[PDB]
Amino acid sequence: TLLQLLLG
Amino acid sequence: YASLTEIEHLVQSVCKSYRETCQLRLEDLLRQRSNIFSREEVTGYQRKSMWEMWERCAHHLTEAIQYVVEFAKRLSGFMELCQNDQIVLLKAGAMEVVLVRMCRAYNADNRTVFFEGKYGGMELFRALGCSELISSIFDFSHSLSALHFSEDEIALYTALVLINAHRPGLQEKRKVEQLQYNLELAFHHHLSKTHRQSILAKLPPKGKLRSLCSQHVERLQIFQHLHPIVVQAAFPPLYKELFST
Ligand SMILES: CC(C)CCC[C@@H](C)[C@H]1CC[C@H]2[C@@H]3CC=C4C[C@@H](OS(=O)(=O)O)CC[C@]4(C)[C@H]3CC[C@]12C
Repeated sequence: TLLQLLLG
Repeated sequence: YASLTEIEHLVQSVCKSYRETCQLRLEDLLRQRSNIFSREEVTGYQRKSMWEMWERCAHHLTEAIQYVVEFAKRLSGFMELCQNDQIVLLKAGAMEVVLVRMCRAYNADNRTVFFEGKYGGMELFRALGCSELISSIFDFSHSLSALHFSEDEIALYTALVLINAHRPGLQEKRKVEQLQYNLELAFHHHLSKTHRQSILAKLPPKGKLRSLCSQHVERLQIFQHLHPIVVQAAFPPLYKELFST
């Protein structure tokens, strides 16, 4: 998900 | 069992994370107080199509959320939690932090918020077609302005807004409880030093922030059902991930 991506 | 030095370090670490992840300088916000939307400019916003206004607002809201994600990333202990629990806290808490952070952009004297360059009342947002939610948000910000928060206080408060062990679906709930408690210690420590513990009893009930967020999700449902293509084509994908059912 996008939240995962923004957190690395 | 965080020592007094650990707590003092946690205070400074939280307030630094916050200073570095604010989209707007507090000096600019007070400088632009006299800068208020005219009667002609308000009418222009009110005569925008629903889809356009929603699209604009969703973009600006997503932008603020990107800053909240950055705040979380620099927040002492947040990255120490497991991946799943980071997601859960951010997904539930991102909008809540923005709604709190809003009081920096809110003028109590004329009941206006800083939006797209100038200050305007809740009348600006009438084309959204969710006036109960908008006025609810303006009421919430008005109640926070009565508390006269300083930057450090908002920093410590928003940290507690984000790190909330009651969020459903937490895989390692106890680790979240420990960090939450330490941030409570950090919060109470700073307040007592400044003789400001009296605001704690005046803090909004935790169910009020949930209610505003529930209200936002519902108003998106109403809009997304009437305009499904707009959301799919134009809305920031993060906004859709966080708020769409
Ligand atoms: C329909 C749905 C989108 C309702 C939300 C409409 C309003 C209430 C939103 C849209 C755009 C939002 C702003 C976006 C961006 C910011 C900057 C942020 O600055 S910062 O320094 O705190 O990071 C403070 C909150 C603030 C002013 C938000 C308040 C809240 C805000 C006006």
